[PDB]
Amino acid sequence: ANLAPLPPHVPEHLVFDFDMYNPSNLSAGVQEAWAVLQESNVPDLVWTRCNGGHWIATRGQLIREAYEDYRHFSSECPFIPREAGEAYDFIPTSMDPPEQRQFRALANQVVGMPVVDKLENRIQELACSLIESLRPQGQCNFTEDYAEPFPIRIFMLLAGLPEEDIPHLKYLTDQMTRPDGSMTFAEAKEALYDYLIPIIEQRRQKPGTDAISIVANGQVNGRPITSDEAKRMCGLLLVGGLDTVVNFLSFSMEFLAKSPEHRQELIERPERIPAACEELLRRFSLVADGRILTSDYEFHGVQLKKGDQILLPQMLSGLDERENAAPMHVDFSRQKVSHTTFGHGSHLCLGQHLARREIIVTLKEWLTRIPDFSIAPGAQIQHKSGIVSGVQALPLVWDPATTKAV
Ligand code: DRB
Ligand code: HEM
Repeated sequence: ANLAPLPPHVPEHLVFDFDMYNPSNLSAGVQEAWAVLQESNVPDLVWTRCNGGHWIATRGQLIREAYEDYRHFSSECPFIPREAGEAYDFIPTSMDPPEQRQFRALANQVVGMPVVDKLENRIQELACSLIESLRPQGQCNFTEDYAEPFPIRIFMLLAGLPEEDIPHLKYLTDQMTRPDGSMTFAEAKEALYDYLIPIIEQRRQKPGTDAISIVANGQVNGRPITSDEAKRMCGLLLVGGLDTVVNFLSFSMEFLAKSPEHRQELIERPERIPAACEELLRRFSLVADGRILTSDYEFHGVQLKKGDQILLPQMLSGLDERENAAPMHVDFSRQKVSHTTFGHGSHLCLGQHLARREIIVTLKEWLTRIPDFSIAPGAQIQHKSGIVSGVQALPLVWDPATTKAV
């Protein structure tokens, strides 16, 4: 079963053995599988003995509160189990303010709204190229053919890196979250650093207007950013916008493929696309990381112990029936779409603006060229669960005669 012995300070009545890496009824959909944590018989805050043992906040109120309170809930160990969150070094994911603030401001210079607005049409040009290449085929595995190539190519654009480096960079990042065995996490991480360091050092001396140049020439605490800090920052800027976007776009397209009326709504009402993007972000939320207790702390009537890890599923806030009525229903016209899909608090996703642009551009450009599409006949879509939950594959089909080259 792989259950760790219940710590003495944890009450038995709060035990609920949820496995974030293999939840029951995953076949019903990953968001639905996690939603079991919100059924009436489950407390607001529970302890699971799976994956080493850890707390799980199941309601939006608690999830938000914990993310706001970095003093008690530290990012030093954000992953479960502990012997993975202690190893990882990317900046500034494992830092708490004030330390985190300096690096966060610098990162915002490369992915902030001003930059996203400026690269807006370049992202569109990339989406159109990928979609046009698939259009005549009448079929594709959305995840492999569009979802994966899109974000990585956008990173190359952002970081001013050559297209020829994509296959290798993609492989290195793939090994960090989906290893085939050729490389350990440390080896993949170091391989990434071996690639980034030379570029960082060269652009420190002869800078451009790209993301790496900006980070390399950044300042931290009155002095210049070190090579170690720069590579760790660039590393997160790379990995942060890959799996999240790949899987999110896949969840969204899976829904649209199965929902003809929703596709038509966006075709007839293009102005609703941004709102649709927000509603999809709520319904198909997919991240679930955590924090570690800095000291003994009583939280909502529960005794938390220093060193205890707590999973705070960003995914769950928007699915909470206390926040949004009929949470499993996708309604593009909701007046108030509440969610913490991009996180909450000091670590709120720095790439949130880039992500929304990628989503909106994908939706508009795909529906413009391929308005009518469906899940391939006989195909059964499978999901996966973890820190970033997702879709294994998404075989889509369409009649080329119903499409149009634009
Ligand atoms: C290669 C790899 C990774 C890996 C992880 C990684 C993490 C995650 C921590 C390290 C991952 C780091 C991600 C880096 C990228 C990144 O930072 N993205 C960012 C970005 C996007 C979101 C949001 C924020 C911005 C923060 C972050 C996430 C957590 C657990 N394990 Ru699992 N694991 C971990 C350590 C030691 C052994 C081990 C095993 C052993 C056997 C079988 C499984 N595992 N493992 C794998 C699949 C399913 C279950 C599973 C378990 C289950 C229980 C116990 C161990 N293992 N494992 C294995 C290989
Ligand atoms: C749909 C897509 C995305 C989702 C759902 C998502 C979600 C998240 C979440 C939940 C966090 C905070 C985690 C925590 O509090 O520990 C986060 C952090 C971050 N994300 Fe994203 N993200 C997305 C896209 C992107 C993109 C496109 C980039 C581009 C580089 C990116 C860069 C980052 C960075 C650098 C951080 C760290 C912020 C900090 O620690 O201060 N993300 N993201």
